[PDB]
Amino acid sequence: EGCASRCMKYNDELEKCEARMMSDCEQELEDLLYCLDHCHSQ
Amino acid sequence: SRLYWDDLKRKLSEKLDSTDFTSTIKLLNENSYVPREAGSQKDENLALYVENQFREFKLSKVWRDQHFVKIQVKDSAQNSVIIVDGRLVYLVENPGGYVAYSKAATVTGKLVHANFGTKKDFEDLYTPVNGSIVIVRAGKITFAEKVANAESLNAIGVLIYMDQTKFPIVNAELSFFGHAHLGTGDPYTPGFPSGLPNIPVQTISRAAAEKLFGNMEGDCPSDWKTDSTCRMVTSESKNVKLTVSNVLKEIKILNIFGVIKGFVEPDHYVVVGAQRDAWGPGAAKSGVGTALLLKLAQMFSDMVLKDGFQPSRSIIFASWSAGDFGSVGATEWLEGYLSSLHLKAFTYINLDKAVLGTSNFKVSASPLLYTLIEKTMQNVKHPVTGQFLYQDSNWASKVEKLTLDNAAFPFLAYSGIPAVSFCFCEDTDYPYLGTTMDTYKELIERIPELNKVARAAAEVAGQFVIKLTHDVELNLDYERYNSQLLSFVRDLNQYRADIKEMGLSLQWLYSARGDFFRATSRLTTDFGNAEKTDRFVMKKLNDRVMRVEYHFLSPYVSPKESPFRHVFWGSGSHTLPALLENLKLRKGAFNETLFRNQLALATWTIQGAANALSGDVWD
Ligand SMILES: *[C@@H]1O[C@H](CO)[C@@H](O)[C@H](O)[C@H]1NC(C)=O
Ligand SMILES: *[C@@H]1O[C@H](CO)[C@@H](O)[C@H](O)[C@H]1NC(C)=O
Repeated sequence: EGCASRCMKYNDELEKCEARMMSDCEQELEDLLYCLDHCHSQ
Repeated sequence: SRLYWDDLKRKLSEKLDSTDFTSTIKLLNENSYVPREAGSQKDENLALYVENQFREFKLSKVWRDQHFVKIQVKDSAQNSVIIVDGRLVYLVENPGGYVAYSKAATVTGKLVHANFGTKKDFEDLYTPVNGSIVIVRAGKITFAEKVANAESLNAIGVLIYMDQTKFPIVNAELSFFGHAHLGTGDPYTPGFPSGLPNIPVQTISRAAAEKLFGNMEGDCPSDWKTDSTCRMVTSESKNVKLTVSNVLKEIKILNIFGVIKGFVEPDHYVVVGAQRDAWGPGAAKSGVGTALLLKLAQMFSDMVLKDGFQPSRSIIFASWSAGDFGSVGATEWLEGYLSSLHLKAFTYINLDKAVLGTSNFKVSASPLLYTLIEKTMQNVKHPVTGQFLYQDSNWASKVEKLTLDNAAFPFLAYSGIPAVSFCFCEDTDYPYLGTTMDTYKELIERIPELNKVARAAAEVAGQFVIKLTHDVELNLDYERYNSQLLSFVRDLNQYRADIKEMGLSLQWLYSARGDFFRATSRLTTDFGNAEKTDRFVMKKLNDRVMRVEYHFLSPYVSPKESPFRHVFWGSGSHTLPALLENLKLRKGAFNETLFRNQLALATWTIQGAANALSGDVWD
């Protein structure tokens, strides 16, 4: 699996939170970013 | 026997072990090839030498690419720096070097020190620089940026020198060269038979600077960490007169090319390049790169003809001229293939200044190349310690972006081709760059294991090439842009309240980020599922990956007005950092009209990059 699939759950949580927030998502972003930056595809 | 990565890696390493890089560097310091300013007889002699070597190596094809370009050079009248004390006037120096693209002019006024000439350096001075000449230290930023920063504050000229603390050179009288174009390529020549300075700018020796400081008052701040002789402002009784008379001259430059054709997809290429020209002897500046280029071409050609290496894609070796003037030779080549080069060349590897020391290994690149760099670091040893280069798993979050003086910059920011530059270096700058002391003698004295360090720089570049050309798949890491986009959205998200106040919403930018995310995932899945032996499936997928970098070039600006169109790595009001720099002002230097357009155009560019990652229209 690539990094985007490994980190997909965190992307979904961010989008779900952005969607709530438009009717602060800083943690949901920090989590995704962490997962992306620590993922090594190879 | 079909060769696999392990076999190729071990073959390269074998060939490198017997390679003599220092003999070639030394040959390029012989009298027939120094000095070698662009368009000179000696530059040309070296070009034709490189050409004939490429032929000797039996490359698939070898060719010349010529351009006529206008450079600036010294006039027959000497440039000068003079102290005016009226009742007396005396010469400080007739400098041996110059700064190309200086305005030709004579100015007189106060002299004011501005440290390195950064924007913050100027902000912290107690003396307004308007209507004054400014003196700055070389370093930290380019000459072009120093001049632009001074001009922005209405300075009337700029002097540039090398202080002993940052540039510990025994000879205080040493001259030096650079250029002050805030761009690349030839800024002059119209489209029938621009980042230029409107003030004079001139390099002076340390000795000259010290004579100036003897006419100046005020200690320099200790946090500048410069010499004790440095002073801040001319005395009231004294002014400085700078006279620059540089002239334009048309020259013919030759870029020399050689290719090893790919066995499967010869129409796609990795391009490996090095600057050939230099003011003065240019050992570190041009010699080392050119030596690397020669040895890499020879070794790869031998691997193909003798050892069974069958690269799927082509490998192009490029010896550029007029690099010293702002990557002019390389830029002119790029410009000939506006809009289409990214469909052919999929990566650029710069070899310039790859060996400046031993302590550190540094790399700057498009994020598309980060996985390739990481895997390469895992497989190359440091040339002094013996440790593998990969000793920081968080390296990629620390990389600095390519700068305007690096020949890899226009490939990425203008042409949309993923590019990489790397070096073994120190924390300190190499002191002799741009001087007559940039010789093989000085280089070998500072780095007595120059041959082993050059071997390591060759191994890095060689491994990049093999990885990029061996398999049916392209080793380009498009998913690395998910982190880059997310990081931007994080920076933008600090101004959420400003954005609400203006009646705007980030929904469509968020949504475009998510679209790119899912679109990279889908492309990765498709690679995973593809029949790797089907040359037709793989060519289609790889063609897609080759367009990823290009789709981050803004389609909304002219490359004649803003050549550096890449929204991450480029320059001007269409970049993502520029959007943040404007929005930062709202706490009327802030322009709301500009910001609205910037948000719209960024969002359209990111969304269009996501859509472009889909295969067919019905997907
Ligand atoms: C710099 O600008 C100030 C303020 O406008 C002006 O009074 C002064 O004469 C200028 N200095 C010089 C040296 O031109
Ligand atoms: C603000 O930006 C708009 C659009 O680029 C431009 O037309 C206008 O001149 C700018 N205003 C100022 C004061 O710079």
